[PDB]
Amino acid sequence: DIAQVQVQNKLQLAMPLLPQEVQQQGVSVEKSSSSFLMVVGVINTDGTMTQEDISDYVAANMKDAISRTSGVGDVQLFGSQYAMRIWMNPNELNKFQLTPVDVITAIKAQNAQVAAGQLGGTPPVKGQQLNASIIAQTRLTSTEEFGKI
Amino acid sequence: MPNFFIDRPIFAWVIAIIIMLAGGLAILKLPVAQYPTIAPPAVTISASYPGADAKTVQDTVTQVIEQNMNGIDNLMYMSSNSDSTGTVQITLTFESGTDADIAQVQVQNKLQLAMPLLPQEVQQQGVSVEKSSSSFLMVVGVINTDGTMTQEDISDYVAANMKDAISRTSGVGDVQLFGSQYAMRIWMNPNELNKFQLT
Amino acid sequence: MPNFFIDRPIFAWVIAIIIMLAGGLAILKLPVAQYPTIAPPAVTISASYP
Amino acid sequence: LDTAAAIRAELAKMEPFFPSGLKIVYPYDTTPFVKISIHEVVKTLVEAIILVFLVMYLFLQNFRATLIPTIAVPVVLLGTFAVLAAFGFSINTLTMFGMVLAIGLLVDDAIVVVENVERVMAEEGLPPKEATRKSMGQIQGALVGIAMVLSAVFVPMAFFGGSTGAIYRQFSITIVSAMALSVLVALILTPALCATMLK
Amino acid sequence: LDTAAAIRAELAKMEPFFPSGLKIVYPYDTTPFVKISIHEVVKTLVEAI
Amino acid sequence: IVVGMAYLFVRLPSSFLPDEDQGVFMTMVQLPAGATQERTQKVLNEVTHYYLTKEKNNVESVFAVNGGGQNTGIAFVSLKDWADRPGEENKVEAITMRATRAFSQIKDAMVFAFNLPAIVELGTATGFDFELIDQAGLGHEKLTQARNQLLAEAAKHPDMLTSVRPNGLEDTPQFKIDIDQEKAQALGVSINDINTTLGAAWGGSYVNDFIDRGRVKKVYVMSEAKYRMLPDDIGDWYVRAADGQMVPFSAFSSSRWEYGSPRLERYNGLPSMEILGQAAPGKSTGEAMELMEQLASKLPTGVGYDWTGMSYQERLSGNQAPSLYAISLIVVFLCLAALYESWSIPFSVMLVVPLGVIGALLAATFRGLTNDVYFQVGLLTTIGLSAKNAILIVEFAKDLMDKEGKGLIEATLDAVRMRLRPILMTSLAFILGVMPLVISTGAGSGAQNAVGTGVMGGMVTATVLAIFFVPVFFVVVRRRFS
Amino acid sequence: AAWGGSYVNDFIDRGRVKKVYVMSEAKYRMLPDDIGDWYVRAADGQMVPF
Repeated sequence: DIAQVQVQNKLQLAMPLLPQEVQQQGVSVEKSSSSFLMVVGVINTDGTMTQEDISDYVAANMKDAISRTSGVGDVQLFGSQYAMRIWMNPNELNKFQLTPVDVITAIKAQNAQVAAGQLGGTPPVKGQQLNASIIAQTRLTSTEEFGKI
Repeated sequence: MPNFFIDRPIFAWVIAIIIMLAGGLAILKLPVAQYPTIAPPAVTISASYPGADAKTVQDTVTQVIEQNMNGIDNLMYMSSNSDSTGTVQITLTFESGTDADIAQVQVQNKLQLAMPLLPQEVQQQGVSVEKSSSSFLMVVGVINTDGTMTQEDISDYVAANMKDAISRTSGVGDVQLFGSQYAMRIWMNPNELNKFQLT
Repeated sequence: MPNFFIDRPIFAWVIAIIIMLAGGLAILKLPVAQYPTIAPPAVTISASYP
Repeated sequence: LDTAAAIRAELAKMEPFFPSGLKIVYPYDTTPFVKISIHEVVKTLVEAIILVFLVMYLFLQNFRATLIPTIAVPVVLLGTFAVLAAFGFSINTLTMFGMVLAIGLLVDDAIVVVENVERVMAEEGLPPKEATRKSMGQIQGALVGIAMVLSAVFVPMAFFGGSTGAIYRQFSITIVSAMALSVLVALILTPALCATMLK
Repeated sequence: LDTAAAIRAELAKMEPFFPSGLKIVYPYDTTPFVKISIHEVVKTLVEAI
Repeated sequence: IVVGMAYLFVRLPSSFLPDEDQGVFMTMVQLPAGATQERTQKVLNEVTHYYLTKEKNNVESVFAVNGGGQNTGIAFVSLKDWADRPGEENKVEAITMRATRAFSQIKDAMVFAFNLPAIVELGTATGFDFELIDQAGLGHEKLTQARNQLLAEAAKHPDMLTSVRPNGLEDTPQFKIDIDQEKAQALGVSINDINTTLGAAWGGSYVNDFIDRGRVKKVYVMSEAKYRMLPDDIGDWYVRAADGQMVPFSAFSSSRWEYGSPRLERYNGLPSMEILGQAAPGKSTGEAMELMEQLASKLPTGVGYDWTGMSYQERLSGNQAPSLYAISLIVVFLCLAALYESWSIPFSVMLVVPLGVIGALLAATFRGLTNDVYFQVGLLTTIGLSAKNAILIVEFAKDLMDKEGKGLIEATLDAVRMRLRPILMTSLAFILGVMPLVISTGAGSGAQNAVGTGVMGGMVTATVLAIFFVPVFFVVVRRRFS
Repeated sequence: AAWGGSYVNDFIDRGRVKKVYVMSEAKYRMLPDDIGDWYVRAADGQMVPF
């Protein structure tokens, strides 16, 4: 335990020195054996779901819950959790005269979750009878939503 | 071994007196509680996204903490509350008799695996990892008899003279202030902002 | 201490039975591994620059 | 109580430098409760000692013969606290109640020790010093086996029940300690006192 | 074995809520080995008796 | 006596630790939605008015704390000294009851008054804590509906389940502001400007720190109260375009109402909803649990379930502790067989146990008390004491048999008179000794009673029964086995 | 971003937060000459090849 702790203490002595991309992708400190205990394979008999689908499911329903169990020091997933993939097209980007930077920024602008306070929160004027939170821009949820950005 | 002590009384007297002295000492140094520590360890992480709503809070702070929460020793269960007041409270419970210190440490280690994933507003407002009981020990009220200072003034004073010093004392896992420390408040006026054309 | 237990058999029986109960318990709670933790502790830090 | 006692320490360093009108109040204090709990247990302990002394003097009509079990009470009780410190137990409610219960299983051993010698003297007229040899040599194995079986009824309760069972352990150890101590005293102090004090 | 025994516990809470076609398999299990090891020792113990 | 003992044992209710008057108690105040701070304050003031006016003789100080959030409230009530509150009519058991009865009146305010569950967070009694899981991508609506289904079906079985309710909050109205991006770009305003203005005006913003009298504090920017209390006020705000023109919010933002939860709950990562509830006054927490697990199976696909807190207790008593009792009994029998050097003779000692349990049970039942920890340690204490009392008699008799050669029919009664006086001494002395415990009035009295009654009754009965039973217990065992 | 992909921000898929990666399609990052297929926007408004 301590032998992991001191390590992470000294790690976060240089976290702000790491690139922003690395910090976002996040580091990870573990204390595990180099040998696997057991491997739990998940297959599809109906042929309905491909390996990426299965990997997503076992990443979003199984891995996150199994790994929480004590004694389990490191679960290496044999796949990848789902992620919204934007496959750019340079020809059409140059056609409309756009850079990947414009796309990035457009995503960070139109796909965000903003804090927008409450209708008559604290403090209020005397005699207020209405107090409700306010919703503004929320995250996006589907392919189509990123489609019409 | 009777008839040996029966022949030598003062010996038995010495044993008994030594015993009474040992007990006499051990009744001074020994801590006086109501019951032993029976409740399971409960490490709690707390954050606050200022001016946010429940889903905004959960989807951008809570969920991004829960996923990075794994590979932690003797974890029983994790329950997280996401409030519309802009607040996350995740209470991890550990096995009975588990080393509390380590059980807090591993938690914070896994927390700072996703700190740069938190919003800038949250990081600035700062998260907080504690290891405390859900029941209050004692509550120290501070009042004003002269009528000179209002509750916000009193709260400021006890936040800037008392809370910060009391909480440093060992054994005290979490001091919940019943007020708010002073802060420079800028109360904007949209009419005059638009008048001079300012955002 | 032979001829004392030799004169009182049930006493020895009590000792032995207590022993067997202790072992009977300690075979339930005791963890069943292959070998003890022999490998040295290995803390690993991992990062990824995409 | 260490914490709530350190609170007043860290707080009395602020009281003088307080502004005009600040008064501290305590609207919630779950500390004097444990105080007037443990105190109210010590009270019943003392009262039990007194009443035991009264029954003793009611039967064995000697003012020095009734001192023997009386003396043998704090000896066994104090010594328990010592063992409770040597295992890591605290002077909580459960422990104290364990003592109050241990009273009877102390005074039983004591009374057997004294009264058997008394009887032997009233039926054989042997000089106390010899009568007590011939008596301890008659009740020794009885007392020891009694220790074994009583410890046998109390010990297994220390296991295990988790949260709820911790209390059962608090009682078990506190009681068995006082048992073995009561019997050790029953072979060391009580025979010696029943040899040098009895009329 | 506590870990690999807790795995099936945390896993049987997912089996019912699985989609149409998902089947779990165990292609690597260094757990029944220790089982039919210690068992095969107890066996020789009895036989020795 | 054995039969009646069993009957009194299964008829007697179960408990853990008694609620002790701690001189202080709490009062919870929950309001609807959204319920402004003013309403909560009014309710808290009604409460304080009650505790200060309708109960001056007992209540000393009410530290009421409005906060977190607007619709919640909590009062820490302190009482006067125990010696200044005589009788049951002044203890917390009556104060809290009377108070909550008086709080039944209050409209649109779930106000309750309750006493501290013994110690810290050891409130591992009083019902259960069922948790409902979103084991799939169902969302929040269908989870609310499923929880509604469970809470609806659970009110149709009031014969083994009660007080079925959620613990969190119900959906409240919310204000959605649709920022039309196209119009925002067309008018030439920056989206960052929009979101920043909105969040800073309506939600405040941590700018940077400042120094107040040597101590660093914060600087928050936030609209004044007047311009953030009503929906139309959204229009009062203007953001600066790229050119230099100020643009109203109504120009690009389309506002509307909606519905959202104010306390989202998650369990083990997955979305969840907490459901509280008690067991029926007659049934056990276990059967309530089983019923709940059968009702939650009738729920739509994807909604799982799990037990937490005082439901992850866990296991089992009384359903395992009798094994502790059993093995202890076995061990005792062993040591007894060791002392007596017989497999039969110790039975004469073993049969003395029910002679004391029958006293504890009678005492506990004829006082409204309950089988708790104190009662059980007092029980073990009782059986140990009685065991001692018997053991000394049988040992004396067997000494009279194996040293002199006296037959049982003489050696027994000869030894009993050699043992009668000390038995009576120890007995009477210990009975009077625990009298202060059973007599205890106020301040930790529930505990001293729970320890006192069972012990005294058990001791009396054991010492008035074994004194006639043990001499018979021996001769029956001795004859039958030789 | 084109050749190595980029972690932009997160999004919500069926209640669970996941990532959003931007990255060129496969066809335009397989060969060296494809470097030339990319254009960046200058300060004036003209697109410039790599």
